Amino acid sequence: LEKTFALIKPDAVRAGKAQEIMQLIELNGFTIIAKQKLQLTRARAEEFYGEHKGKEFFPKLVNFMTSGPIWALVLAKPGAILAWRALMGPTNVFKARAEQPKCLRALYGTDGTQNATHGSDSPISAAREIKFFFPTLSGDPTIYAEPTAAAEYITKRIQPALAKALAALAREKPSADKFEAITFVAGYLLQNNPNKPKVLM
Amino acid sequence: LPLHHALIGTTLDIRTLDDRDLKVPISDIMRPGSSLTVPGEGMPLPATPSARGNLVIEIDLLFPTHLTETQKMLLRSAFFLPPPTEQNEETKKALRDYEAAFKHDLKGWATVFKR
Amino acid sequence: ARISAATVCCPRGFFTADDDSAELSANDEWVPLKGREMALPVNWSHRYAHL
Amino acid sequence: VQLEPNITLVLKHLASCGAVVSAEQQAALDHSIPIKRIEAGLRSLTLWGRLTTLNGKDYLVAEGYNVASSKEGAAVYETKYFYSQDGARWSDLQPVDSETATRCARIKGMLSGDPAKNYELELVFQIPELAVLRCRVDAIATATSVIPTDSTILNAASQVVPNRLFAGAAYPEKLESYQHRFSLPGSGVTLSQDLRGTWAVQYDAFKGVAQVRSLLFPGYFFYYAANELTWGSLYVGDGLRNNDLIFML
Amino acid sequence: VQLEPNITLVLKHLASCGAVVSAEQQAALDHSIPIKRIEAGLRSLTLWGRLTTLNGKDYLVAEGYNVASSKEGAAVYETKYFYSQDGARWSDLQPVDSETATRCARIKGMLSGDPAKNYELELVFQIPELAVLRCRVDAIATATSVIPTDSTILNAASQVVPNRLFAGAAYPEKLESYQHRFSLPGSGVTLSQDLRGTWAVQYDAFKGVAQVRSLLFPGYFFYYAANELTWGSLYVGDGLRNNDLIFML
Repeated sequence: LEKTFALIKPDAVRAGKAQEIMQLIELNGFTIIAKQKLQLTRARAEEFYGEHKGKEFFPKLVNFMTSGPIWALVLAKPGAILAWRALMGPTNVFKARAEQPKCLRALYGTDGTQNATHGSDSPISAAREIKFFFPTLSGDPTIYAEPTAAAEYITKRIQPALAKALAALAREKPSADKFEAITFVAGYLLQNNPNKPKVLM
Repeated sequence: LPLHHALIGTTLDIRTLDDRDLKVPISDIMRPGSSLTVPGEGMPLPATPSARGNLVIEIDLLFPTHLTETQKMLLRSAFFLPPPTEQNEETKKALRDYEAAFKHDLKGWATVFKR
Repeated sequence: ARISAATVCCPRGFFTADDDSAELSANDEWVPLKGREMALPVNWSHRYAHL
Repeated sequence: VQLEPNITLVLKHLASCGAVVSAEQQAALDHSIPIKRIEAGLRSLTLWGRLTTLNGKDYLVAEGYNVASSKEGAAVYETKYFYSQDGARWSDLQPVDSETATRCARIKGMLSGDPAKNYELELVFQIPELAVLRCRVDAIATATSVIPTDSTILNAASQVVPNRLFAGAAYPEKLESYQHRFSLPGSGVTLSQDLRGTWAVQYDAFKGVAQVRSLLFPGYFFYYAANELTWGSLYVGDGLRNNDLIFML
Repeated sequence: VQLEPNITLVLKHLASCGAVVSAEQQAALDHSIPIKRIEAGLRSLTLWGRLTTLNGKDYLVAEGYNVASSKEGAAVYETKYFYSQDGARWSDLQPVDSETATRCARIKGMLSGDPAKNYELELVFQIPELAVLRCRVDAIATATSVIPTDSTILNAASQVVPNRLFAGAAYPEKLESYQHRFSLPGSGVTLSQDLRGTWAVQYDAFKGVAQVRSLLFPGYFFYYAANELTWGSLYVGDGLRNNDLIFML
C-alpha cells in the first residue's frame, strides 16, 4: 500500500468538473487520504516547481498555476503511482486523444500545458510533495526510522541546539525537580534557535 | 453614508477579513462624526488566540447636493410633526391620504426602477 | 360576549344604520376600497352594539 | 435521529397554535435561509420566532451557532441572532452589555417597527430598540429553550453533539422527557425541576404528537412527533413576561 | 436520518414537477393515513401516488409494509396497497393473478373512475377495473422504487432496516447515489446499471436538493435533500409507460 500526490489544475475547477474527477478517481480503486482546495501564490508555486528552474515553459506554467484555485489530493493504492500515471494517461492532450481517448487528459484537458491534472513521478518526489502540501500527514516510517539516518538526523539538526541547552542548564543548575528544568530547557530552545528569529514588539 | 440612511436607518454591508459577510443595522440617528461598534469583529488578540477586538465603523455622512422647495416643505413638515397624541383628526386623515398616495402601486413614487 | 362586541367588525360604509332601531341594512351603493387601504383602521367599523 | 429542525415541519405542526407566518414570507424564508447560512459561517441556522409590533412589520428572528461546548457545567452555544421584517434580507443582532441588559428589562410595552427607535428612562437614559429586542430574545431563550432529553451527547474535547442513536422519549406526555438545551447531557435536570405550573403538555397519543406550551411566556410552543421523531419550537407574539402566574393558575 | 418519508415534504419538494394533490385530499390524507395505519397494524404507510381517472374522481393509492427482509439475494418488502376516491375511506387493493396481469397489459388509455366497470378482451374475457389498477400500480412499483444508496443496512436476524448513522450520498447529482428499494445495501447494484436513458437528474448545490425523474414511467418523481437527509418519491398520472421512448430521446 503506497500513496501518491495529485492536484486538479485550475482549468478543471473553473469548468466545475472537479467533483466528477474525484468520483472517477474513487471509482478506479483509489482512496482520497486527504484533500484541500487552495490557491497558490506566485512564490509558493515557484517553490513548488523548483525542478524546472529556468526552463523555457516556466513563465506560462507558473502564470497558469496561480490563475485560480486548485485541488490537492493524496491517493492511496498498492500501485498508486503507476496506476495514477496510467489513469492520468499521456502527458500531451493532443497525443492523448489519439492514443488513449478515454483518459482524464482527453476528457478534460485542452492544451499542452492545460492538461487539467498533475501527478508525481517517483516515490521520492511523491513523498516530498505530500510533505510540501500536507506537513502534518504521517507516512514513510521505514526510511526515516533508520539507525544510521536517525543518528545523522539528530547530529545534523537537533544536536547543535541541544548541546548548548544542556550546557547552559548544567551551568545554571536549577531546582533538582524535573519540571522546572524541563520548562527552563524548553524555553531556552524556543528562545534562541538557529533557524527561527527572536520576536520583539 | 447617505443622509436618509443616517436618519431613517439602513444596514451597512461589510466583508470581513475572514470569508464571512456582515450586515450591521444603523441603531439610531447617526450623529455627524459619530461611530458604530461591532464587538468581536476585529483583529485577534496576540496574547490569546481566541478573543478579538471590535470592528469600528467611522461614519462620514454624504449630504444631498440639491433639494427643491417642495422637498424642503416636506422636510419641514416631517421635522415639526406634532406628537401622535396631539394630532387633530384632519391631521390624521391628511397623513393617511398622503401615505396612500405616495405608496400608490402604479402612480406612486414609493418604488421606482432605475433607467 | 365581550370579545365579540369589541373585535367583530365590517368595512366602513358596507352597512347603513337605521335611525330608529339598532338594525343595520346592507348598503346597495357601497363601492369597495381595494389594496392596502383596508389596513388603515379608519376604514373599518363595529358590527355589534357597544357593550 | 434528526439533526436540525425543519422550517416546514415546524410551521405545519404549530399552525393550530397560531404559530404561522405569511405565505410570501414563507417563500422568502425558503430562499433566503441558506443564503444567510452561507454568508455567515454558521452551519445550523433555523427560524427562532416572530415577535409582533405596533406596525404590521413583525420581527422574524433566526438563530445560528457554529460551536457548542460544555463550559463550567453548562452546555453553552455561541449563538448568533439575526432579524428581518420580510424573509428576504436579514440583519444582525449585536449582544448588549450588563448595564443596558438591566436598563432594558424595565421597558415593558409592544416594540415599534423601525429598529432605530429610542426609548427613554430615568437624567435620561436613551436606549435603542434593537437592544430591547435582543434582551427579550435572550430572556425567552434562557427561560424556554426546550429539547427532548438525551437528544444531545458529549464527545471528546467536550462538545455537545446530536445523539445519532436517539430512540425517542418514552412517556412523551410527562415533562421529565424534555430539558433545557443548556443542561449538560449527564445531568438529570428537566422541565420538571422548573416551577410546577409553568409548562402545559397536551399529548395526542393516537397520532403520537406532543405539544408543550409555556405559561410563564405565553407565546412559546414546542412540538415533538414520536413516530417520525421530529421536534421543533417556535415563539409567536411579543416577548413580555407573565408575572402574575399565581393568580391565573 | 429520517425514519419514514413525510407527505408534506414530498408535496413541497415535488410541486415544481407537477406532482400535486388537491387541498381537500391533502387534509383528508393528513387525518386518515394514521387511522388506516393503526387499523392495519403497519409500522409504515404512506401515499404511493395518484392515478388520474376519466371522470372527475381520481384514484389515490397508498402502500404500507411492516418489516422488509433479505431473501434470495434481494430486499423483499411485503407490501399491502389501499385505494380511495376521496381521501377519507381507504379500501383494499386486491392482488391479481399472472395471466390476469398479462390481460391488464393490453388495456390502454385512461381508466374510468367507477371501480365497477368491466373491460372486454379476447372467447371473451371480463376484466375488473380494480385488477387493471393493481396491474398498473405493481408494474410502476417494480420498475421504479428509488432510495438513496446505503441508506438501509442489514442487522441481526437479517432484516434490512434504516441506517441510523448515515453520512449522506456523496456526489448526489449522479445515478450512483441512488438505488432501487429491492437492491441489497451491500451489493453495488445502483441506479446506473439499468438502461442508459431511462432516468434524469437535476441538482441544486446551494439548496442541496436533487430531483430524479423516471423517463420510462414519466410520472415518477423522487427528491433527496442533502442538508437534511430526507428523501421521498411520488407518482402522478396514469400508469402507462411510454414505449416510444427512444424517439423521445
